[PDB]
Amino acid sequence: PPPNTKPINGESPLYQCDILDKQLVEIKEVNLDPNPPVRGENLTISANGEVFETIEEGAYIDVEVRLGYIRLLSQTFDLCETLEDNDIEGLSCPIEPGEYNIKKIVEIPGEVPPGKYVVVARAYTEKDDLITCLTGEVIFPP
Ligand SMILES: *[C@@H]1O[C@H](CO)[C@@H](O)[C@H](O)[C@H]1NC(C)=O
Repeated sequence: PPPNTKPINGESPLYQCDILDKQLVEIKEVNLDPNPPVRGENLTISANGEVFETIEEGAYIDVEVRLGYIRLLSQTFDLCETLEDNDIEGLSCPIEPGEYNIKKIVEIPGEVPPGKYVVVARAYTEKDDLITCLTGEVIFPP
C-alpha cells in the first residue's frame, strides 16, 4: 500500500496517514452504509475511536479534495465550529479523553461528476499538535 498508511478496520476505503508521527486520536473502526458511496443517496458514517488529550477550542482541519491530478479543494475549517455547525451529537468542543462512538448522516450530491477522488485531511490542535491524518479513494461509476 502507500507509505505511512494503515487500512482502517471496517467497510470503508479509509487509511490512516502520517503514522510515524504521534496522533492524539485513534480511529479504531469506520463503516459506511453503502460500501462504495453512491451518488445522490444518503451516506451513513459510523465511527469508533479514542481521544487521549483534551481537545480545546482552536483546533483546525486542513482538508484537500483532489480529482485526478487537479486540486479541487484546499482549505482549513475550524474543527469545533464545524462539529457544531453539522450538529454532531455529543461532540461538544472541549473533547475530553475517552471512548467515542459517532453516527453522522450526510447526503451525497448527485451532481458530482463520475471519477476517482482522493481526500486528505489533517487535524491539528490549537497548539498545532497532530490529532489525526486520514486519506481515501472514492470511485464513482458513470
Ligand atoms: C436522508 O438524510 C436526511 C438528513 O437528515 C434525512 O432528513 C432524510 O429523511 C433521509 N432520507 C432517507 C430516504 O433516508
